[PDB]
Amino acid sequence: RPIIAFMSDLGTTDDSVAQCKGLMYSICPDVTVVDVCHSMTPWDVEEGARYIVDLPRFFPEGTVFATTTYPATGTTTRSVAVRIKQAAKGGARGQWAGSGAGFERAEGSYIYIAPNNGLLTTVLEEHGYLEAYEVTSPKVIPEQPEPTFYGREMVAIPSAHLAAGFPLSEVGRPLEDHEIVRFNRPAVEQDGEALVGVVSAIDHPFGNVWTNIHRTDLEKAGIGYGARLRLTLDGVLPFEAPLTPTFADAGEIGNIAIYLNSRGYLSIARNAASLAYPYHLKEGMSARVEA
Amino acid sequence: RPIIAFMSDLGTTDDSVAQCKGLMYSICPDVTVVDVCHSMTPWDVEEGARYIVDLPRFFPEGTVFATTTYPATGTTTRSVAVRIKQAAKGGARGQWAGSGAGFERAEGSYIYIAPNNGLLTTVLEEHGYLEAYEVTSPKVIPEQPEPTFYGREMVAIPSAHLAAGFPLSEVGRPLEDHEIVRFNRPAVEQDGEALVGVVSAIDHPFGNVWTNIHRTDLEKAGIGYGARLRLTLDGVLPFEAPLTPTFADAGEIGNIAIYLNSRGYLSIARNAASLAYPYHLKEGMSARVEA
Amino acid sequence: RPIIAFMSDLGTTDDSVAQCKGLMYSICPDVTVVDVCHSMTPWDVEEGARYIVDLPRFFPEGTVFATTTYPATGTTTRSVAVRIKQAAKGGARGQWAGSGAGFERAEGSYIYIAPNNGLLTTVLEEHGYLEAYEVTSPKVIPEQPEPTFYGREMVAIPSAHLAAGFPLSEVGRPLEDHEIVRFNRPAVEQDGEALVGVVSAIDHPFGNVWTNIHRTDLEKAGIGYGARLRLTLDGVLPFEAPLTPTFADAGEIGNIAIYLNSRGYLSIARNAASLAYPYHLKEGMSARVEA
Amino acid sequence: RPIIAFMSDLGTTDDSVAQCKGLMYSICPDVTVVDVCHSMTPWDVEEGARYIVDLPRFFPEGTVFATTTYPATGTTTRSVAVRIKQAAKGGARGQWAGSGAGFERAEGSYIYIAPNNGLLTTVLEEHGYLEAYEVTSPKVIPEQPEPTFYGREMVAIPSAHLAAGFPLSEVGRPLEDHEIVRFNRPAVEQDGEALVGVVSAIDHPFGNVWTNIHRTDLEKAGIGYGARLRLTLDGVLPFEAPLTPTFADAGEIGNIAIYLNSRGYLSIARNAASLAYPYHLKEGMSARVEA
Amino acid sequence: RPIIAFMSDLGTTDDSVAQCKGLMYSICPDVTVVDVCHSMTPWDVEEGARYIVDLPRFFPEGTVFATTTYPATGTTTRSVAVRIKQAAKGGARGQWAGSGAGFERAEGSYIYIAPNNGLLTTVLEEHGYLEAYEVTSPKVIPEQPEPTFYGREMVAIPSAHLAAGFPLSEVGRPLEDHEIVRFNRPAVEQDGEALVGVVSAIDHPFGNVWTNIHRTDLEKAGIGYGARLRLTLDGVLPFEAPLTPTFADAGEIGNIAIYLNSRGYLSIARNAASLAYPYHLKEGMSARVEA
Amino acid sequence: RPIIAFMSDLGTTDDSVAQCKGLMYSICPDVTVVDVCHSMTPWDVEEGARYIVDLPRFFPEGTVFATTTYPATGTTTRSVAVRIKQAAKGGARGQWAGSGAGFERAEGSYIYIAPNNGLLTTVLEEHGYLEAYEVTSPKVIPEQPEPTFYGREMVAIPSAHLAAGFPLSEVGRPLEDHEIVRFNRPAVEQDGEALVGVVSAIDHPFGNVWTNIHRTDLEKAGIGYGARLRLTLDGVLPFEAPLTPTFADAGEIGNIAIYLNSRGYLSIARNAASLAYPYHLKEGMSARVEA
Ligand SMILES: Nc1ncnc2c1ncn2[C@@H]1O[C@H](CSCC[C@H](N)C(=O)O)[C@@H](O)[C@H]1O
Ligand SMILES: Nc1ncnc2c1ncn2[C@@H]1O[C@H](CSCC[C@H](N)C(=O)O)[C@@H](O)[C@H]1O
Ligand SMILES: Nc1ncnc2c1ncn2[C@@H]1O[C@H](CSCC[C@H](N)C(=O)O)[C@@H](O)[C@H]1O
Ligand SMILES: Nc1ncnc2c1ncn2[C@@H]1O[C@H](CSCC[C@H](N)C(=O)O)[C@@H](O)[C@H]1O
Ligand SMILES: Nc1ncnc2c1ncn2[C@@H]1O[C@H](CSCC[C@H](N)C(=O)O)[C@@H](O)[C@H]1O
Ligand SMILES: Nc1ncnc2c1ncn2[C@@H]1O[C@H](CSCC[C@H](N)C(=O)O)[C@@H](O)[C@H]1O
Ligand SMILES: [Cl-]
Ligand SMILES: [Cl-]
Ligand SMILES: [Cl-]
Ligand SMILES: [Cl-]
Ligand SMILES: [Cl-]
Ligand SMILES: [Cl-]
Repeated sequence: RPIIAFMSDLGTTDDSVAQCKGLMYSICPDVTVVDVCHSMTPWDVEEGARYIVDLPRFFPEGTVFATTTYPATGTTTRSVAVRIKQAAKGGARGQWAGSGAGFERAEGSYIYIAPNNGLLTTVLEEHGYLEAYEVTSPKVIPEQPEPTFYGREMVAIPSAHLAAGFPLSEVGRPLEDHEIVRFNRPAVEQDGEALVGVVSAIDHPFGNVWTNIHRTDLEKAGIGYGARLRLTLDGVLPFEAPLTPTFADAGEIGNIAIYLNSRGYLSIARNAASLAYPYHLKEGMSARVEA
Repeated sequence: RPIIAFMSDLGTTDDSVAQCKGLMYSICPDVTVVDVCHSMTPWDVEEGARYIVDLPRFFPEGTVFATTTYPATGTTTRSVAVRIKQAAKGGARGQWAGSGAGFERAEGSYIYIAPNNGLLTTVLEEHGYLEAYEVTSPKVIPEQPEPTFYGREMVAIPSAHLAAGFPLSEVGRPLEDHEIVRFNRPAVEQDGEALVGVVSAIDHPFGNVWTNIHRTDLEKAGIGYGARLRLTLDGVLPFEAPLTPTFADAGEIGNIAIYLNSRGYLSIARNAASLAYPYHLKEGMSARVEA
Repeated sequence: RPIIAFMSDLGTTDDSVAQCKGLMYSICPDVTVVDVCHSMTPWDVEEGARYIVDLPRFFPEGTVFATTTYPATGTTTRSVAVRIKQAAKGGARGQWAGSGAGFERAEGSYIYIAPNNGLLTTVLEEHGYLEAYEVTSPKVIPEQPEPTFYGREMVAIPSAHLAAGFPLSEVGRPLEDHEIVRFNRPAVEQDGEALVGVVSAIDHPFGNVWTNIHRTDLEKAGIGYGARLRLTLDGVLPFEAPLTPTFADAGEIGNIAIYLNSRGYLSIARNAASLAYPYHLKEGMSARVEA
Repeated sequence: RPIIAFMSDLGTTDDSVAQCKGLMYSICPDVTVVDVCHSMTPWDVEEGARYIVDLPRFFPEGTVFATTTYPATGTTTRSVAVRIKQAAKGGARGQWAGSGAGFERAEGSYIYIAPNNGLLTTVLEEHGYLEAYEVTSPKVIPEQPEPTFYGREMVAIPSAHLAAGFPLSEVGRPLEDHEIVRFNRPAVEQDGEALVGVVSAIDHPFGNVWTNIHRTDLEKAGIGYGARLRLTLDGVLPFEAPLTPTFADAGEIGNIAIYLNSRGYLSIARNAASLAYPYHLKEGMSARVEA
Repeated sequence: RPIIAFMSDLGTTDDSVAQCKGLMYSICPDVTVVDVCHSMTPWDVEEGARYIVDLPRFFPEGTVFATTTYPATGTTTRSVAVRIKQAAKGGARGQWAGSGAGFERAEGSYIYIAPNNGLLTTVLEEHGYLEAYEVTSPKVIPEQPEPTFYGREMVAIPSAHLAAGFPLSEVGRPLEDHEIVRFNRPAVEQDGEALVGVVSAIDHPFGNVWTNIHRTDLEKAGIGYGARLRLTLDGVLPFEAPLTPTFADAGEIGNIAIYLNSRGYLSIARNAASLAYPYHLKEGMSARVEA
Repeated sequence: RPIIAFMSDLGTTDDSVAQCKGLMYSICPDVTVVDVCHSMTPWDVEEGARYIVDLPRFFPEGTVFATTTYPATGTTTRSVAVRIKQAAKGGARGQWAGSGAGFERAEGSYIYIAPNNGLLTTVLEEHGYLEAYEVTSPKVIPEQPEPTFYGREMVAIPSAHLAAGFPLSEVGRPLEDHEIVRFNRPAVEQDGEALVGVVSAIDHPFGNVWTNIHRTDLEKAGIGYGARLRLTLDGVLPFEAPLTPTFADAGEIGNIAIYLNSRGYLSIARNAASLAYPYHLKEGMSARVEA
């Protein structure tokens, strides 16, 4: 019945993740552990945030997201555990996921547990929350935690207790909003009639280029499907294509497609060929779009 | 009880596969999702085929194979769902898998669902099929599918409905045989008394070299275990060894072994050393064998 | 209820692991298969040992560890199956895992099954064993095993029978202690007042450097937290820092931390930066430590 | 007084070039040997052509160009020695080289000696010739030439005899025009109003991109300095800039400059930054230019 | 008789340097052109400066140094031509070069010609100068210079006229000191009793590490040969060795040597092994030394 | 008239070689300095030897070879200066170099000067010598030599004095034969009727493979041009071809050629393609040949 969806910076080249899973099954025998991914750049909370923010609408209600990169491991820091508000629609269009008209998710139906280091910034921003607690109770964490392995001690373990029905409000004291650490998200800037952002990610394993320019930013400027766009990357690359729903709309294999990715963001690719890999395009390069 | 075995080109560097799994558990609460792999070269249907064709005899009857690389995502194309006929023996010798005499599998016991883009070419060729349907019903796919994520929309989602016991014949109309896209498989050619093929794969993580020269191709030349072979790769690097059951039969560590791999194909390796990696041997290089 | 924790050298780039899993579910329908890792350097039994030795205390009692690199596959060799004695405490300090005071594990609670090639060397050394058997019974292995895939035939399959409650003592004859293959572990030497060992692993994905110098080796040399250490790597590159519990104790980002890792061994890192990657530090480099 | 300007595919990692030089000084004691370069891709006659075609106007009259890549070494092939007609103006503008108004060179003032394999194709095309001879006389080549080192035997040695005043007409028989091997040069095509060519070279060590679109091809298309151009590379990567004389005209460091190189061809660069290296741009990529 | 020593950023993979040499021989037939090197990082004036500052004492009086990296090519900028004052002693000890007691060089005996872009900063600092002129006369430069090739037009050509005895004072107007562009050289800082500098260069092809901490800096602190030093690179590498004259003084092959290089600067190496290459040490890393 | 041929481990990435040249022109104004190469692996005397042993027959009588890799720089070691006996024929066939019947060189006509560290081992072995002296006289070396630059101090400088006619016997005391350091050359072994040696070099820039199996080794096995050979590299990659004079005799581009290189040694290549580079073949790999 209960699900823990687990996202960490632990990698998959040793037994580290398996140690966390052993403890999850120990504490909540009937649990199903779903790997989110374990491949994020260590300590890059903005990147980790990207792998967890879009999750809730896909999962059954009552799912617990155990999400961690813990560079402050072994310090007096304690994890935060939050019940989110809106499961939140998503995608290029903003919809429920699933067959038919999709699976509508109730509010207050998902818990995230993470270091209190900004990792949940965009989860809180995009979903809101109903309650948040500091994770301190020796009922849900070790009395003597391993200094270097707080993702296990302070996330995996308590997540399993939560999955098992340990009451959220009993993990430790309520946290005020200002006590929840946030990172600052770079805003999309208007520059004349151009929108100015960045490449937010290279979409592996395809080598598509994702930007932080959202559907809603495009709406502000009236850019809908069909608009001929100039999208300039790294300052010197004035790509030109219409905004289309998908890759194949570019026609011939190799042709430039400018589209909305499954996360709702303006993106650029080649049709059934890699854009980013041959030219070594990178996250953090500038991205400007104009009609 | 139900199992979905999931093979995609999504990778494991973000939450993409986790989103599919979330929907799979949502639709079919009792399901077990088994990762086949998510590492294939995007949009290489021939390679994808290799990862799925050998699967049925290993899995419990009733298993659904959700298999996808979807470069035509967001177009009017629709997936194909097929009930295969013969589970099919396999391996170096052609046998059932498992302990004792192996686990014999009843016919008609497995469903594959895939883009209709040739991905199932070798599944159909080696297993046959009993029935095939176009996947169109809004009961099993989204009414408004995400343009760029058809592996989720048109494979993961309906696969979970099938695992959940949604009648196969209700997914959409029956497809005639000519409506199922196939790729052309390069044939092994006889060239005097040499068999001429190709390196089909580098067997990672070992760096063994796999060819498309099947056991049946060797029997047809009368080549059995013990035959001294000259196996020439890339037209220029030749090798000489007896055909042996396994690596250790080569003797000293590092010695050349020519063998039949666990999928029934002529292969070449060094004994407990890598052959491919030091010499940068690659898929697609010619492979010629002669007694 | 039953759990198989699976560690192999099979990788995750083809369907090899999924084939084993299919058979595991076939044999033991209610089993949960947990991936330990599949990324070990092929045939490196010392490295594989490291990924399995610390597992038992994390898992529910009754867990079966299926652990394999099988370079002698297809030969007359047979696997060994052992019931270990002590679950064994671990970590920087030596404790039970889990919330509160941790979860104590009963003796005799875990089975390992592996090639008899030394892979279990440190498992047996650190946990002891109560019983050990050669795996030969056609009830738990194939009568005609695939020559190249003994990890599946002789580890995965029988592990699933064991998980299903097949009596351990029925897998084949008892093995005497001398019949269980061991590798020799390089000892830490005292050299004057310095301890001399090796880099045992680069801790991915962080680039931390792990040595084979154990807490107890430090204890014997009169070294505890707070001791200023000089640690020399590769007989060239020197570092100096106090022994501290964790990374952040080093102060500024990028500063050297010398610490005890979660496995109980002397290690060195940069605080929230990679030590090993910029300097290309490697497994097998010498490591010398002095107060 | 006498000069040999030496261009080979011999490299500079062994004594090969020094062996040729030793013989040059032996034969013509007062000679000055000038290295052109020795780094060309072996056997690439088109690339070797580029390193020699622009030389004559820079050198004193009477200079001998010894130019060689000799993949047909050790065969019945013999070198060609030609006296060119026009020294030929060059550069972005088409002028004589040197201080003041430049140094005009008399017609018939330079000899090239090379394998008869097409290496001199553009030399003959851009300079014309007055006379051409097969190099066969044992007075200027070895009676027993080294099979693998014809660049030394059939170019370096005879070039030194020529520099020493050995009569050109005495090296062997006159060659007719059809007996002089030519490669085919890919033409620049007009495609609507766009010029379509290729990247002819990456200009090391800067990473500037050179095309085969000549000043005169631009002239015919109505394009002069100041014209805003769109230049597309590899059919994917677009750049836009005015045609300017030099790099600094682009303004800020890193800005795109589109210009005429010192050989007279349309080129593109970043101002005091590398264009080609970060994007891995390559020789042979398509290059399309439009006003 | 006359010598031009030529240092540029032109590389040795095309005919660019040979074009400059052709013109040098054209203008000054009896000249000897000596390659300094052509491998510097383009536009890195600090690096170019390093390859030219130590030259004068090695060369016959009357030598002309033609030294160029010209990113401002094709602009209104003009080269500077300077007669230096002190030829200047050098080396670990500060001496004349040559056999016996060395070759004492007269003052005012060397000319450098370069872009006026800071390239001569350390030449002027270490040698002083007696006169400096802007290079503008059409007698020594082209009336219509190639826009992209000012190293040839504005350095190679005029250098050859100077070698031929064209009067220095006739190249153009005298320049005031403030009109000669300088870069700022990073000072060695005292930090307690440590000297703090940088790695100024990796010494290829050996991989020795050179710092900007000079013999004279070492004298200020009393550090002479025999002093046990701690030299910390990149902030975290506290190397320890005595200051010794040479590599072999470190004893065993591979041992750390801290020494004075042939340019007079504090350096660190391994004895007959590479220090920098295995650990990827780099120019610009911090370098701290203390007794 | 005088020539110095200069082979060092100094590289061409800084002004090091230029400093030596400056001193050479200072000491011997009329000299011509010919670069042999400066690219050898530092401190690899065996490799250095390869670049110098074949030189004499190519150069005018009276030529001085200044040859250095000086890992013992700054120690009490002193260079050796030798007058060699036989200039020595060479090549695939063993002949004089040059046009016509070649240039016969008188005995005693060449001097080498080198560190006394084995660098001249093969020079002495293949040419013999008439006289050898330790280089100690302050007339030909510095009274206070630079500790780290002995190739300049103890080779370049005295070589220029010798070129200038300083009497060889006046450089210091005569050395007895046992005082001249030699390295041990690995012998070609006979192994049944196979000849067993080593890959001595990858022939750059082509990627041909050179062995230490000499023509004389082949004659001793009766192997002449036309013999079908099996040549096995690295113990595992074998090749089959007739021994032919040159590359083109292999026929089609890419075909394997086995030949005698221009230095008289058994070699293997592809015809106008690289053999070594795609397969990463390396110096030091075993090389076995059999008829
Ligand atoms: N160098 C470093 N500096 C700061 N935090 C680090 C670190 N290396 C790892 N961490 C943190 O420590 C945790 C993993 S250490 C635990 C896993 C490890 N493979 C083991 O077996 O012990 C993660 O939360 C990670 O972000
Ligand atoms: N450039 C491209 N051209 C054609 N198909 C592409 C493509 N890039 C991805 N795809 C297809 O689109 C699907 C993945 S898009 C979904 C995964 C992505 N990481 C995300 O989060 O949105 C796969 O079926 C893939 O084969
Ligand atoms: N070159 C080699 N020498 C010795 N053993 C090898 C080997 N390559 C693989 N093996 C062993 O054979 C087993 C894996 S072969 C089975 C997996 C393979 N990808 C397949 O589908 O056939 C492993 O136990 C491995 O260690
Ligand atoms: N693999 C190959 N196929 C065809 N020609 C080749 C070749 N390798 C080298 N050559 C040709 O042979 C000549 C050089 S071989 C002479 C130089 C060599 N380093 C030596 O010392 O022997 C060149 O003209 C080159 O183009
Ligand atoms: N991208 C760039 N931006 C600014 N200056 C550049 C540049 N590329 C080269 N240069 C400058 O231009 C000069 C070389 S261009 C001349 C050589 C070139 N290989 C040719 O044949 O035309 C040098 O002075 C160099 O520093
Ligand atoms: N780490 C090291 N150990 C032993 N010898 C070394 C060495 N590094 C350089 N050498 C030797 O020292 C000489 C070069 S030092 C002189 C060149 C240097 N680029 C400079 O400008 O000072 C060569 O003889 C070389 O072989
Ligand atoms: Cl963690
Ligand atoms: Cl998909
Ligand atoms: Cl296996
Ligand atoms: Cl040649
Ligand atoms: Cl220039
Ligand atoms: Cl030297």
